[PDB]
Amino acid sequence: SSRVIVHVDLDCFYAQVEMISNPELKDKPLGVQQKYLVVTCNYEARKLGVKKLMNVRDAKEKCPQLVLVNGEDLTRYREMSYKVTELLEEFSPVVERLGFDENFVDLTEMVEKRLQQLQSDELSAVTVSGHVYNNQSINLLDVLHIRLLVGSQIAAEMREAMYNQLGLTGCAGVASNKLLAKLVSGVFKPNQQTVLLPESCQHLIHSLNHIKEIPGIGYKTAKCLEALGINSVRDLQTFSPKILEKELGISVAQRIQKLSFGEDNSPVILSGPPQSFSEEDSFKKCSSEVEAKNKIEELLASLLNRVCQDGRKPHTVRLIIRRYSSEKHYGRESRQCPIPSHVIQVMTPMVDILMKLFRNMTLLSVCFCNLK
Amino acid sequence: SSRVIVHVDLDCFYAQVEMISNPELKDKPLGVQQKYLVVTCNYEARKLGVKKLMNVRDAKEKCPQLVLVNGEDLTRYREMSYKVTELLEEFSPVVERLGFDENFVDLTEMVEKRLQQLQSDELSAVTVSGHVYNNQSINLLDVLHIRLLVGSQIAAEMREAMYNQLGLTGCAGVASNKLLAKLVSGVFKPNQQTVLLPESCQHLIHSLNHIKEIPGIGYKTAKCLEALGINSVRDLQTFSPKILEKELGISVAQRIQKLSFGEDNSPVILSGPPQSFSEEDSFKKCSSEVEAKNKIEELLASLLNRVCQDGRKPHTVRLIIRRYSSEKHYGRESRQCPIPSHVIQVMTPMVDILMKLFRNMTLLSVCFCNLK
DNA sequence: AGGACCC
DNA sequence: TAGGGTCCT
DNA sequence: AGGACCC
DNA sequence: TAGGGTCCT
Ligand SMILES: Nc1ccn([C@H]2C[C@H](O)[C@@H](COP(=O)(O)OP(=O)(O)OP(=O)(O)O)O2)c(=O)n1
Ligand SMILES: Nc1ccn([C@H]2C[C@H](O)[C@@H](COP(=O)(O)OP(=O)(O)OP(=O)(O)O)O2)c(=O)n1
Ligand SMILES: [Mg+2]
Ligand SMILES: [Mg+2]
Ligand SMILES: [Mg+2]
Ligand SMILES: [Mg+2]
Repeated sequence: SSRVIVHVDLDCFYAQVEMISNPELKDKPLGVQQKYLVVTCNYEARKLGVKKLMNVRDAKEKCPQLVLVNGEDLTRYREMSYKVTELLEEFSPVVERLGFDENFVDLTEMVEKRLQQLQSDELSAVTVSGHVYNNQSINLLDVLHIRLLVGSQIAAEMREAMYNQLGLTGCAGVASNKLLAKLVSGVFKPNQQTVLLPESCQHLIHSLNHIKEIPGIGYKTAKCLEALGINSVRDLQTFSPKILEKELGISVAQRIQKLSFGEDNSPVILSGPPQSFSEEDSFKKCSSEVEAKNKIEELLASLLNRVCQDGRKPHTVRLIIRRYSSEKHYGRESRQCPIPSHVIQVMTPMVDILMKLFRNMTLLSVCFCNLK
Repeated sequence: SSRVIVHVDLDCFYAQVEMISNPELKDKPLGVQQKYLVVTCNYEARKLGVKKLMNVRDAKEKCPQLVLVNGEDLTRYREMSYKVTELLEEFSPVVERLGFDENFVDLTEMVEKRLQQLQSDELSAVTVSGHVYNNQSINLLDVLHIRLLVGSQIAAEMREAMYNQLGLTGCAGVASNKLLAKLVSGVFKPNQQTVLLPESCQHLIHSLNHIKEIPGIGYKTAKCLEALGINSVRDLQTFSPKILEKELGISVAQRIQKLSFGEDNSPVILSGPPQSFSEEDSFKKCSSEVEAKNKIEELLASLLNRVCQDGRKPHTVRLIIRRYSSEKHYGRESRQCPIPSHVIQVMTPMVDILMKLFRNMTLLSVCFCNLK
């Protein structure tokens, strides 16, 4: 039944990687730019009002002294992101990734094995490592407190190792499920860790200011919950299970309502190798509709290099697009087809499929999937 | 590279099972009825003009002395169909099912292991078991002939065992890929077997009278191939790879054209346990739209009994429908939702999901999928 | 194919 | 206003 | 969700 | 004109 889960969430991930590559960017406010977006910035920059995902413009008139490096090519972020995951897999094999810089790890077996190693005595010497959310008092006779503390120690070891082995700093959150571990990992933001004891669960959940902040409720469900009067986490908690049930479906409803309480049973799943490999190119206005094929070969050349290296081969290929007038707020199109078996065991053939796949049809991408 | 594949295809499967249950139906022309459809009939009935999938009416004015048993409930056909597959898995583990009464088995490893058991002498005594398609002469110095013959013998053993162990008769086809093995299994129809030597491949493929007859080309691609002038297997063979490529997609095109030649690389896949469990009920006009919920509980009661017995549990549930005016030639609708985790470890809850799933929405069905 | 959600 | 990624319907 | 194909 | 089933987009 009761779990100890850690969420590890690195500091300003892309910026960190670029500050390690070029030390002269440390102590300078640094943004990482992709097109006209400053996708992230180091903490010197955020002191100056730069926020995650500003446009460049907004960001250099909040802070004109900002250095920008291009981060369009994710290769090095991707590589560091797998080094991180593989280090954490060493502590416990079941690591779930979320984007390039978050991992969840179910520490439940590891905590219990450390607890049985202690003799009935040093158990009163168990302390916490890091902060305790809401400054809550620990009760060393509460078996759950104890386990969560041991879980804070495992966390501190994982962060130390990330630092010593890969040069990376990060936050960690320790709690009894993934939702709470992830909410509590951000309470002390820069390169620290927090542990949630069960008595403070409602305080954390109610510290949120809109239901969008609950992992699991996105841009669309939020706009829905509103249209009904449901604005705070408490409105969602107290709202009618029925009317909700019959509006968002039985699945989305009964789940998001659980979450509004801090309750989340989802297991930490082994992410292992990726299920897809894609790259992309943005260029607003530039795809005449054929001129831009030389674009399709570029995407291919990288992708083949990557897909290769893994071992596994993809058995499906896909092509994706969008097109331009006023804000069509969601609108990409794709054509999918198997990859013929003779080609699986090079470029030149891969480029055709992708053109014809372009004919059954701002910006362009290729995706390899269905790996084996 | 070169394979020996067998396709096993049982005689009038449902009728066989009902003639074994009630011996008094043997030697009588027997049809198995589902609603107004005689889905299949034993060979005494087909002498009298009864064909597979006639309406009852048509079928009893071609042969008014026809006995009919109801076959709406597939339980016993399903059970016999897994006994068959599991027997064939005993000869070689990789057995692919197709519907309830066809299996493919890749005999390639088994043939080669029997060949290395023979000393360089009794290899000239290898004979065939069953017919040889097109009455083709065997060449005992042709390693491919030899292997195919040994493959005919394995086939005869599998059919004998099916008979001795389960009481069932069937045809088998032996050839170098699945397409050809399946085409050649029907040449000698009632309870016999045929083997295809490579020199006669084109004769078999050209013996077909319309491209619909090629496994792989269905009701829709056929209507397409027509709209273009492609009517015979030879028209498909000689038609332009390009114009085809750019009309049915690169995938459907390059594959169906291979097939038109007798070429088919698809591997025999291990079907193992099912990926879904459903039942259905037809009743044309009867679903007022709620009255008919008592229908939804009936489907559930069986399904739960089955899903159970396997071991594995389903994590998804689905509900399916159609509705009625003139011939909407395809038109079923479904609502899917996860099954909550507390319910996975009974009826009563399963009935609700399925109603609400009915509200987001002739005939009705429930499907359990996503087993684990 | 496309939707919805995440970083 | 990027460039990726996951699983569900 | 629905399409297409198979028995 | 049944009652099932598989995998792809
Ligand atoms: N919409 C998004 C979200 C994030 N990222 C990228 C840039 C980030 O460096 C990285 C990790 O996302 P985080 O929300 O973790 O942001 P940071 O690690 O950069 O900031 P923090 O220190 O607040 O955790 O993924 C992105 O490209 N697009
Ligand atoms: N459209 C279909 C096709 C078949 N079946 C069922 C009834 C059959 O008994 C069984 C196997 O299908 P076959 O084409 O193999 O038909 P038979 O085994 O009945 O006839 P045969 O002796 O020609 O192989 O599946 C069905 O219900 N609906
Ligand atoms: Mg993060
Ligand atoms: Mg981060
Ligand atoms: Mg058959
Ligand atoms: Mg049959």
